[PDB]
Amino acid sequence: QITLKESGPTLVKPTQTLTLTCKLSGFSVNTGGVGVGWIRQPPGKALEWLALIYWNDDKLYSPSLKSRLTVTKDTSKNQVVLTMTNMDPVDTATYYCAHVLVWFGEVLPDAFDVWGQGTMVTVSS
Amino acid sequence: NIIRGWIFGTTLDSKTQSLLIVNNATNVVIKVCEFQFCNDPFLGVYYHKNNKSWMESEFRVYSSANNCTFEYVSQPFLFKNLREFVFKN
Amino acid sequence: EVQLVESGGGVVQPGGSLRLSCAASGFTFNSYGMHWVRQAPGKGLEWVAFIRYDGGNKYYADSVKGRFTISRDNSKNTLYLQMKSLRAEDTAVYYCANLKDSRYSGSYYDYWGQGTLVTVS
Amino acid sequence: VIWMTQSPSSLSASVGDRVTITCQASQDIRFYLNWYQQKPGKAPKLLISDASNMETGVPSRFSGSGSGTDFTFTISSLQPEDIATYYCQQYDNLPFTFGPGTKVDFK
Amino acid sequence: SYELTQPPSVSVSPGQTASITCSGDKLGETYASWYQQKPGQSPILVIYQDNKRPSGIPERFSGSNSENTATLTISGTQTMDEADYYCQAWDKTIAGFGGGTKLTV
Ligand SMILES: *[C@@H]1O[C@H](CO)[C@@H](O)[C@H](O)[C@H]1NC(C)=O
Ligand SMILES: *[C@@H]1O[C@H](CO)[C@@H](O)[C@H](O)[C@H]1NC(C)=O
Ligand SMILES: *[C@@H]1O[C@H](CO)[C@@H](O)[C@H](O)[C@H]1NC(C)=O
Repeated sequence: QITLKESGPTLVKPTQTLTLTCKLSGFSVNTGGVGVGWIRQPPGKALEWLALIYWNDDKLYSPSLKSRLTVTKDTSKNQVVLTMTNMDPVDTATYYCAHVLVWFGEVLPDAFDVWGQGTMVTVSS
Repeated sequence: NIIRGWIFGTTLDSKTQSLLIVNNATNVVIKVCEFQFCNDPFLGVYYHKNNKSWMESEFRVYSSANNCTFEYVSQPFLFKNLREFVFKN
Repeated sequence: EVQLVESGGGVVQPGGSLRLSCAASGFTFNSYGMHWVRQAPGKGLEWVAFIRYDGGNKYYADSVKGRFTISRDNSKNTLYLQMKSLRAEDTAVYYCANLKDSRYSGSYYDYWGQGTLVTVS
Repeated sequence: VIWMTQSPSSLSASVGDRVTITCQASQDIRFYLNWYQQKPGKAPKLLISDASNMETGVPSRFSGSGSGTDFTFTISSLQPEDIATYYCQQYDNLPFTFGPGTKVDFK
Repeated sequence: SYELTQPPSVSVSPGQTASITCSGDKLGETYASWYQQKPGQSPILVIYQDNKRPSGIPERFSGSNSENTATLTISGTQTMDEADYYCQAWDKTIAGFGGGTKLTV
């Protein structure tokens, strides 16, 4: 079955860079039609989309956070990595990874059919 | 990009080996098997809210693919666009 | 839709000659090979000759080999049979056909013409 | 030259009866056999190719089977319209040949 | 992000059908999807492409998209369905999420 899991630091200070890793299984990251995205959710708040990467190395970012977001992938270890730079206290949230459904004819995202478990990240001195 | 592939053979049924060449969304697949082909073989695709985009639905070329002897996979083979091919044996 | 029309039949004497033809229409004649088959009254079918789509190779039954020649014209969509040194035994109805054949003709369909009667007396 | 024979030479049957025709090849022709149906004054019509491959438009009451040298043709429920002579043709090797044919009459 | 508007909550009795809607500017021009979430957990996809269920999702779930409004419906709502449901839609490949609706059963 298709599964994804998040890992990484649960506490960083203000003005620091955070790296979160998504481990996947049940599929290869090099398979056509495959994609992975990242979403965060502050305490008691709604989901906010960050970024995604496709099997063809194409990428999309949320314009509100793009300036501080980078997404890459490891084609040998079957992993996807999210980086968020220069974090502020307001960036405290649970961070999630998920698989991305996408249309083939013209690049266009659809829905997240498989989600991970989420990892809680605190930003504090 | 409606034309996706070709079938080659003699009886074109499960009695003998036949050659099936099909392109999909990201690759090209060539197989040789004792295929039992559909009465009218085709690929099923569906479209997005906007007609400009489409996604894979179902594969409806054959009902079975037993006793395979050959398989090969690579990248897709595919004003207006003119594509030309020559097939020899 | 698909038509095959034999003609050129008639009554000739032994030792003479006769040329048959078959007009084709409604299909890509120049893509298919063709067969001649003949049938005497009250008798079964006798295969005569086969010619490839390009008019390249030619095949004959032993009963006609050396006497009959099969040919075709892909510009006029017409099949021909040139018969020399005719005998009484050649009396039969001659058909042109596109025979369904997974090995040789490559045709996925089977069509027969009306047939033309040839008599040798 | 591959020779074809058939059995019986003729048979008669009533409406609803099951009718079978047997063909045999002097040589192994795999499944490369055509079944033709002919009535007086008309050209032969193909009902089955490659031994057991039913042609489009042929009623479900018709079937074929067999392999190698031994082939068969069956009518599961004979109709008044099924009174005809059937022929076997082999096309494994050129020159092609036809069998003597089997006649089905009305009882 | 693409704007999506949802009610803060819906309340039904067990055995009744619940309905959660979401409005926007371009919903009639794009496919919507819905997710179910409970506190401390990641969201699960329950509806995609307006009215399709993912495998494993209870037959109770259904939905639609018309008049620039997306709908999630739970027929014969069970106490197990007491969860926060979110709407998602895309505009020019940019994601948008609604505020989520808390369903009380
Ligand atoms: C296309 O074909 C390749 C090669 O067999 C296969 O790995 C892939 O899953 C198929 N489907 C898509 C969407 O690429
Ligand atoms: C899609 O095709 C339909 C006709 O089937 C047409 O009415 C509609 O306007 C088209 N939409 C686009 C974006 O082309
Ligand atoms: C084809 O596969 C079947 C099993 O599905 C096997 O029994 C049969 O012997 C195979 N035929 C050949 C020629 O290997």
